[PDB]
Amino acid sequence: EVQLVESGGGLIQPGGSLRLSCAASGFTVSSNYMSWVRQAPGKGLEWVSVIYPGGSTFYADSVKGRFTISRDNSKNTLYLQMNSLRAEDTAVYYCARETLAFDYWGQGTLVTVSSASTKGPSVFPLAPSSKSTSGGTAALGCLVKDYFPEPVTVSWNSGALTSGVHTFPAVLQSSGLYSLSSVVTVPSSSLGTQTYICNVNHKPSNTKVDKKVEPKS
Amino acid sequence: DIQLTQSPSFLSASVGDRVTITCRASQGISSYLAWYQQKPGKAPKLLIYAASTLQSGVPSRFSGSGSGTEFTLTISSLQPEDFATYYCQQLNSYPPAFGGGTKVEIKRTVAAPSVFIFPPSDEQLKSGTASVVCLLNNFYPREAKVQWKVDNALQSGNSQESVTEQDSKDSTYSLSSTLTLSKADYEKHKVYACEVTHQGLSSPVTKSFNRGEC
Amino acid sequence: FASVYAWNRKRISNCVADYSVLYNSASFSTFKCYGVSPTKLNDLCFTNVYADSFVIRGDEVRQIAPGQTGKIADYNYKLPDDFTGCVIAWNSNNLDSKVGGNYNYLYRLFRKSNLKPFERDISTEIYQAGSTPCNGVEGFNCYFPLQSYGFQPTNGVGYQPYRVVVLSFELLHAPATVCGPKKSTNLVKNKCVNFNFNGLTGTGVLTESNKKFLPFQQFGRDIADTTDAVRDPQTLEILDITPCSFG
Ligand SMILES: *[C@@H]1O[C@H](CO)[C@@H](O)[C@H](O)[C@H]1NC(C)=O
Repeated sequence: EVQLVESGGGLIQPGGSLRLSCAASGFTVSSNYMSWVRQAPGKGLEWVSVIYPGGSTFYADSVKGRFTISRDNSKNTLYLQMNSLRAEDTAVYYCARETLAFDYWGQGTLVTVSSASTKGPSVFPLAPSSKSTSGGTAALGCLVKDYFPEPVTVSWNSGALTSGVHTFPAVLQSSGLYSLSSVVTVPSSSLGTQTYICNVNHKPSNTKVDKKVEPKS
Repeated sequence: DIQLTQSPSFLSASVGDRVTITCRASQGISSYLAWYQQKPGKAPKLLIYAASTLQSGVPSRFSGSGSGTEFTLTISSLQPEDFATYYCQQLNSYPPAFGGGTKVEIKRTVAAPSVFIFPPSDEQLKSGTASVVCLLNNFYPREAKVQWKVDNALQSGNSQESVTEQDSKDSTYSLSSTLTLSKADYEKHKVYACEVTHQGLSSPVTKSFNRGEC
Repeated sequence: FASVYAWNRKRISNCVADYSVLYNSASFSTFKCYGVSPTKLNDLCFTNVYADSFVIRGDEVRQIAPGQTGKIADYNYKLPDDFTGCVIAWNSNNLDSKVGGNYNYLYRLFRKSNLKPFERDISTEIYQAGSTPCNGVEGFNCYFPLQSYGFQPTNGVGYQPYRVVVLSFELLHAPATVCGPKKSTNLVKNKCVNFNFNGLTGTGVLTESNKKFLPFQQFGRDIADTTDAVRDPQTLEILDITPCSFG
């Protein structure tokens, strides 16, 4: 029925600001209790703000002031204009339609680091090899490293292969940049035979690169 | 005074069984809250209504038991596909308190990993750094050990691992360890080895290559 | 008591109101006066007093005040911004909360627009949310607009039921109405005194009379127009007023 989608997340420094748009895909945001739910990664949730069908605010404890919610019924959009982020909110933001309980609440991210790198990948293909080969199957993958802007994605063959494709959690190095590697197993009879191209997309930047993985020379 | 709800987290079970999770309420609350299912890397979904009147669009495996305080959820006859955390809330009152979350594991049995070692790509050695990846594919006991060895010297403090969420199909784990060296230091040694220890292996498995051998 | 979404409304009228028995009863957990501080109530007179009555949660007593927001003050009971009366509230856990939950105390939680002050709304139409005409049928895009406190005796304070009474003194443009009780001293027969008889201010010796005042008169006057007799209220007995002793 109702499929709330949100947009507006990115990266900024303290004293910054940012408008978030809970785009009410779905109906009647004019007459519903709406709210913002926040969670830092590795942590439990937390509640931020709420609008009444009639207009009231009641902000949370720590984000009392410095933080503004509103709606637009004719556009079916909720608007969250924040500013002066203590950078201590670096969190994953959710907007949910409270219907006597909650439920129906999309997703959307944000990070408020005191820097900017915004660079993108460093992609290498990890070739299928006999040291990875065992009997009927052999594994190959793509290593995408050294990027700051956390949300990054790597698909296999434009989203074709869903068998054996496993992207591992990104790792945060001492350099301050993330890195990850996604690997997929495929029958050892099919080392080079078919197409295995990893599609790397970096959404905070605009990086899009396809890398083919082939057995070692 | 706000309510501080508590939960006995870190569950572990097998399929088709009964498990039961309680939620403390460190003040006199009435009988109106709610449970949520948080699969990893996703949005929550509420299961139990403001007591036990389970919200629609859910199977017949959850049985919320309500009271004045000490609320309790119970899963009977598990199914491999509930890898996530379960929270408490507390409707009615504006600023509401949330729980602490209970991750729930899913026992399996015994399944050794497929191991695979990847040397650094020629493109990266141009850049001046060498990543050496070692992959451990599918495996129940996650308590696996990855020992890197360079020319038979156990390598400490230049590796990083990460592990996947328990697989919703076959309930296994997969692990990737990355060893990071400079081009200069890489070119100073020959054998790169990755020795994996695991309960499904009778003795550890080593996958290895020799730098510079097609 | 009465629900919170259909409060009651008693129109106290001409009588003798003693807000002291209220003010000092010490049984009230909240006694705020806004237009007028409490101790001066038993010394003023208005045209009408209204008393509204209902039952709410414990921690919603802070929305019964001029200029607040929340599910209660938005659309259940709204107080104007220049309120004049007083708000009284006391805990009633033992009377209104019953084991298993007292589901007879409802409140409205959805409305199109906030109430005008002292406006009341007992309708029960399905709060059509989704553009799709509800057609009077529940389901999606249509919520029933009333919820019920399930009160239970083992609830922490701030979730136990509180009973509230809102007195609102109004002054239209009539000739008078209810006021506070008045004092009353004694008749010092034979003692030059300074007296006030419900408006008549004077000085002199007061003495028992033997004149027969009509069945509606008050005092008596003499040729050349000076007050020389009065009637006492507390008793209603003719009394003469003799000037003092000068010479
Ligand atoms: C006034 O009250 C007293 C009792 O306190 C009563 O005896 C007396 O008759 C009353 N007189 C009038 C005029 O009400």
